[PDB]
Amino acid sequence: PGPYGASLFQHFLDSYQVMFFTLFALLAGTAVMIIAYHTVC
Amino acid sequence: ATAVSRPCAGRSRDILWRVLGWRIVASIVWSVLFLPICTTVFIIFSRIDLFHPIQWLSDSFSDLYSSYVIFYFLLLSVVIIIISIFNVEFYAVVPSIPCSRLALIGKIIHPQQLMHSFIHAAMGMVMAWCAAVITQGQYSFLVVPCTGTNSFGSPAAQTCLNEYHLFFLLTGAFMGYSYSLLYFVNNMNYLPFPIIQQYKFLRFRRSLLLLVKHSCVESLFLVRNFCILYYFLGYIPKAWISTAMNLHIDEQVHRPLDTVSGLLNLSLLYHVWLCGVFLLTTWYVSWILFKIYATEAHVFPVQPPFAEGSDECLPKVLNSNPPPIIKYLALQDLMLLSQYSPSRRQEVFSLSQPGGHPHNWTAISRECLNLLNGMTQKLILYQEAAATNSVIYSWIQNKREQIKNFLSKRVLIMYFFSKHPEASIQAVFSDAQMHIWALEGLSHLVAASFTEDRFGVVQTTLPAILNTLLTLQEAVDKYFKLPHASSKPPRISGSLVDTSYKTLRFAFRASLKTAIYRITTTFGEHLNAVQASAEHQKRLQQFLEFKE
Amino acid sequence: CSLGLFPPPPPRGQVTLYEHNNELVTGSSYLRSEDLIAEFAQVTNWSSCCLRVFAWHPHTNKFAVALLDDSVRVYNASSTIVPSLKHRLQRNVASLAWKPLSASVLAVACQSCILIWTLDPTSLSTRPSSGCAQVLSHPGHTPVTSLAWAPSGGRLLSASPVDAAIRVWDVSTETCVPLPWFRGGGVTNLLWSPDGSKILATTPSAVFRVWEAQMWTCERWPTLSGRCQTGCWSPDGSRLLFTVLGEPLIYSLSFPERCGEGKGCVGGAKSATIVADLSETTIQTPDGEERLGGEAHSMVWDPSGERLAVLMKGKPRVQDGKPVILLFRTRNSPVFELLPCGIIQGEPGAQPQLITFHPSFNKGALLSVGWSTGRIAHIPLYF
Repeated sequence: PGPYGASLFQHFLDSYQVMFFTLFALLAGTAVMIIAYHTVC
Repeated sequence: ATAVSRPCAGRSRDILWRVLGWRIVASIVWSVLFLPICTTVFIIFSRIDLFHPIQWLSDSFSDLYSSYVIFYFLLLSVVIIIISIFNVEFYAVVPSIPCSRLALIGKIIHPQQLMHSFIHAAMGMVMAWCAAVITQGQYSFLVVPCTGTNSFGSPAAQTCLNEYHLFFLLTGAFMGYSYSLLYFVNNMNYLPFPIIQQYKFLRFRRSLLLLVKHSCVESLFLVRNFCILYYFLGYIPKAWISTAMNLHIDEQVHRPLDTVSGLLNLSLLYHVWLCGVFLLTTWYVSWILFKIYATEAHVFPVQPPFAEGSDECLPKVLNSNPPPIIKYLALQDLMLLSQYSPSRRQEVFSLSQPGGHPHNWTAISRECLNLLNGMTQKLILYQEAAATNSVIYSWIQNKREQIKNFLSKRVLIMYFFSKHPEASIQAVFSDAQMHIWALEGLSHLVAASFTEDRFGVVQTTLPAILNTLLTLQEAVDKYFKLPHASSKPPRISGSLVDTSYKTLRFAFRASLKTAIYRITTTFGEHLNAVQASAEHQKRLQQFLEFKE
Repeated sequence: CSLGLFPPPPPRGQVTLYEHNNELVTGSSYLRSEDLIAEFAQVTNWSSCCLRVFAWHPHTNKFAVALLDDSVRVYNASSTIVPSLKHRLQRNVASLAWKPLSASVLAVACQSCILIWTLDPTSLSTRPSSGCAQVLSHPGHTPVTSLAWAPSGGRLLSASPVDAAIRVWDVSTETCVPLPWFRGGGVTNLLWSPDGSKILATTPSAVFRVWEAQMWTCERWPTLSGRCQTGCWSPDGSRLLFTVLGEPLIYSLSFPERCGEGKGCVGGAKSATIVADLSETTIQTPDGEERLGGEAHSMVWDPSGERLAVLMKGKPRVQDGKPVILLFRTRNSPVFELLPCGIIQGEPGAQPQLITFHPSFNKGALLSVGWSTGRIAHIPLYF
């Protein structure tokens, strides 16, 4: 046990549902901020 | 069930995403792209030796490429993405000014602003955790093995609470809470558009030096205030966490931070201040980038290049009553096109086939006149409100008002309910920037039509324009005679937060006189043929003769 | 054009009264902060002249005059009452600028601040109160040498040779927006184009910078031998005249109109042009050889674009180093022309200290001349 090495890869498994939820929220975001597009730009 | 009947609440968001939001995504990407520059600088400042400067640099780079720093960097990037999303939920185009001290308290106690304060406190605790790990050493871990039990008797290696790591985490939570409180108190959620548009890199390179100076001073005040808070309350988290985890306390190796001679530890105070500088600087970089991208101009076509794009078009955008950031961007473009592009003025004066009607002008002028008359009535209703000085629901109202009229009679509570005159005056003009651009837009188009309007289209509405401008100038010059309606608010020069909204009422009175003077200087004596009221003609002569 | 194409100066003791039929009719009468203001003032001897600045109001027969005592006086053709402006911060006045689209607002450049005076246009008291004087200042922007309002009345600019950033002021919101560039010197003079789309900014160095009022972009002009001393825009904003200290040359630089979308670039032609020479010539007069030529210290164009007045300063081998006023006739279309008209001359022993045109004179043009005698003359040019 360090302070370190170990926060990388455990949290990547602990938080995987939040990582996918935030990825899908950013993809919905960016889609849901492109649709407001080809009739005001 | 029940996917039917709300299409307008798509299209309106489906006009906002177009525009404002590749601008959001670019702001988020740049906020993450500055994070390596903040973490490199944080590691270089936390590793300072003054005696071995070559090893200080060596070992700062040795940590930088370590797999453990590449993690906390990915975790910190998620924190900066979420803080950038919270700037996109909580923004305001009109400043939410509290007209009384009870309205300021009622703003802070609002459940969405409380939610923002809890989420920023959690993100401040996570960012301080990453930082306390990034600094290594005594700041490492919340739990540490007891460095004293040479007493042969059991081999369970005993666990102490790391009070320094607890002080780091709790400072991070207090800094995140304090940032959220300051965000709604200073109106940092306000988007003041710049009086001068400028390339993004110059606008940022100028603000960054002011920001790093502000973060350094604000971190020093937050650490000083937290040091006082911990001296009165630090025992409560300390005793709650030791009991909740059955952790011991090392009364032999470490002086407790409840004591003035532990809490004055200069190495702790330096690394905790530096953590607060990294926190405030990365969070304010996200806010400044968002504020730059969300107050960059936009250009709206006046005539549609293709029929399907025509929701796009400036005259339809204005009339649609769109989200206030779009209605502000459209009026900012109207104020830019009317000064700086003759071809886009000829798009406004053009007659739309087949029917020969000036639909572009008669949309733009009509909504500018709606806004100006809306401000005239908003001023009249405030002058009147300055000259005048089932049974359960009406029972609740009568009890609420009997309670007001008992609470107001108590000096200590009158001191909270009192309507600050300056704040109520600033609340009337809180949206006046929209009305300045409608006015500057229209009065430039009325100045240009004297050489560009081959159809006389603008001279058909000139009498109605002059009537609404003169009756608005009357409402402004009846209003500016009121007590405190003429006094200028005291300003601090070089603040990172802007205060333009406080003086904006003098800008509206100044722009209205220049807008009337512009029209009297382009039409001159031809205005003597204009049908208007005898008091309005008598004022129009005073703007020809230069008497105002 | 060249000085060898001018008609002779008027015979010694006559004064030029007016222009008529294109002829000039004559008759018998009508550093520290302070040395740094004297290096960059529009007045040929600012440190000894009684008169430090003159400025017409952009629409009315009203004018402002800065004096050696740091008074500003205001005169009006419809008032015998002359207001005397004196604030506690009013010291070493360098520039005056009236606000366009306003009867009542004057900006004043001082050693320590800018003063915006408000003057009640019907009730012109002899000494208005120190409350009628809004103070603007910024740490390091001192002394202020030049002031320039935008034609639309909503923005003011200020210059300081110490400060590597033009200061834009909104006088109504009381905001200050520096425009910092990356080395070169500070700012000496500032001139808007009449459209309000462009701004010339000069420096103490052999570089000037032109700016765009839409996107606040900057276009650099570094192939000069000396400093840009003075310049003037054409009435359409399509041409900029300028002169270089050490060169007897009037340059002209063109800017074609934005028949195209999508970029803030200031948009000048890749080269300037030489249009008039001011080299050291002789002219024959009834009084002998007169010698003419030197350096153009000030240039002012009429609102109509038909008359350019040039305040030349002789070298100390030519008329003892006296200043002289040249009058050119100008054309802006289809070609840019400078034709000679003649030489403007005053009281025997007076030297021209300042020149400027009237902005709203309904009978050709009207040239205000400030003389070393402390007299102001107003010379009409009838066309």
